[PDB]
Amino acid sequence: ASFFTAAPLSYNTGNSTISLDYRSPQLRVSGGALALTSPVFVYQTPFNTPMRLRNGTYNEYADAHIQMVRFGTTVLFNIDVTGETNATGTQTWELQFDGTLGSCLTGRMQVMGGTGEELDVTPTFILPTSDKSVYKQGFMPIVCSENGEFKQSTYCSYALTYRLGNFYITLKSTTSGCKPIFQMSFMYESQIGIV
Amino acid sequence: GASFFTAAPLSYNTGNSTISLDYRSPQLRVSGGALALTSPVFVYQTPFNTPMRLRNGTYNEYADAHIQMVRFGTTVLFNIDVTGETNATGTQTWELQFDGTLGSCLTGRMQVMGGTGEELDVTPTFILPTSDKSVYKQGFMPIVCSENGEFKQSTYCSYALTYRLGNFYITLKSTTSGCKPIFQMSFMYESQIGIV
Amino acid sequence: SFFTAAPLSYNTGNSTISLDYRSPQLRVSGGALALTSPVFVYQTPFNTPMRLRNGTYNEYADAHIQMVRFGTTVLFNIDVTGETNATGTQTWELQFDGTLGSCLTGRMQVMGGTGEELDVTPTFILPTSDKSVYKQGFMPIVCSENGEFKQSTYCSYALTYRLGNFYITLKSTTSGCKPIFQMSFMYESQIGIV
Ligand SMILES: [Hg+2]
Ligand SMILES: [Hg+2]
Ligand SMILES: [Hg+2]
Repeated sequence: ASFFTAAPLSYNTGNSTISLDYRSPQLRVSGGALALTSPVFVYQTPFNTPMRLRNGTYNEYADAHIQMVRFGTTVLFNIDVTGETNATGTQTWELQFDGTLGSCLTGRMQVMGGTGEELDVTPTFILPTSDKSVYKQGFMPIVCSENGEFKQSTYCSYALTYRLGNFYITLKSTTSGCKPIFQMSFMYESQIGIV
Repeated sequence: GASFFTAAPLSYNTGNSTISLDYRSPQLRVSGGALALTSPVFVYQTPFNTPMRLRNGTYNEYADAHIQMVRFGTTVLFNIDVTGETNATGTQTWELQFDGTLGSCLTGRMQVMGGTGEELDVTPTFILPTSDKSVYKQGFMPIVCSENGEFKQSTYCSYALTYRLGNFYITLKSTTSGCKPIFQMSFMYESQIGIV
Repeated sequence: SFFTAAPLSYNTGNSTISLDYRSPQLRVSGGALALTSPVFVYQTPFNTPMRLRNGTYNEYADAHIQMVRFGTTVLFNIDVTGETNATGTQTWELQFDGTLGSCLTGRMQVMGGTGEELDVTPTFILPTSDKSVYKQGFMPIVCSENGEFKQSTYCSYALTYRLGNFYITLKSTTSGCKPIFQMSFMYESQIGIV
């Protein structure tokens, strides 16, 4: 009565209630707190902290920077591999995630905000299908290189699967004489909604 | 003065007795008196496990397509995951048709999906380039035809955005030779239509 | 003698009205509401491509450029289109201020989803505030013309600092085709939007 509300705040004299007006397609209320409808979350390898990946059961290794960007219900997966050995024929890199929480078991990953800071969010938003019966494989063209010099044009396979209640992303690069040094990216869908 | 206080981001001004929300204008804004984002993310996509059936020109070759169209800022990221059963030979033409005023996919069912998983009641105009119909964005993208998780071909896929008869078209021209049309591809384009 | 509807809350202990928000998605920044992971796009303006020169040659190209910040990731996308038929490798170079991020090569703007220009210093496009280690790489591309296939080939990218300025240097290798291609890559920005 003896105060007013500037938009987006509103007062209703009928029920004596102060409210926040918001556009529902962009923002929403979640357990009584304001949230976004389509927030951006990134589960990534930390700054300057690549993950060490093993080629199958061999004692061949590579350093990987990984970003997993959630927008809407899409996950954009991006990996920047860099091995020191000149590999074999096909090589198999495997990321393993907890099937309930999404936490990377293979190596250290963090939910990072735009502030730079680590967010206290369980990374379930990277999991496809809450039901563990997922299909999705595919190929992507890549370029093996070294010291900023072109080596090969070739391809990289990807596959998403569940085994023993754990989510796997399995990449199959096919080099021949070159080292496994390449960036690749793909998109997939997460049925798990962000609450 | 007042018999109450305001924690940030709420503020009280004792001069005009008014409660406000303080917000950073580059990130948030007010739109018809309601709070909104400056650069919201919207996705117009094929529904979960509900691919769209596309036909290759007038031929009896078909393909199932999952499609995502992600709006950030004024950029649209278009992603398609095709999978055909016939082995095509030569170039094949897949064509998506959208309403030129509303953006609604006429070719098959698509929905605006939020990050919650829920369908949003939003007209998909945010996927339209150039308000009113003189667009000429085309390009090529390299792809990999495959089958049963086994490598077939490295090849290319053309894309073109056009208007015809007040309708927005996205036309993809994959050039396989012996392989089935099975590939993911993605490109970015601009939408002049602001989300205001 | 008033109530608060969620997400507004009243605490009778300290007589204080608050906004409840989920901290992973929203936050307070100098007392104002903001996003945790806002989307910012530093781009060439609508219908305003940037004119790029191939080294010291009198060969030019028009480039549309988007630099999309999500979290701490920058997605870089360029759509080049030249009129000359180059032969051999060609070098396109984008130059940005190393402290502010402002494109020195040509006009770029922070554009919101509304279409409007945002008054934001484009520091969010800068990788590593003190030079460091990463981001040279290659990406496969397709040279074309008039919507007709020319070449499958490759494009190099490199992020470097020289004289306190951030450079993005693309090295397309055509051999008779015009330089007409889209390419995109991702990199990390240590500079937090705070
Ligand atoms: Hg690979
Ligand atoms: Hg195609
Ligand atoms: Hg290039």
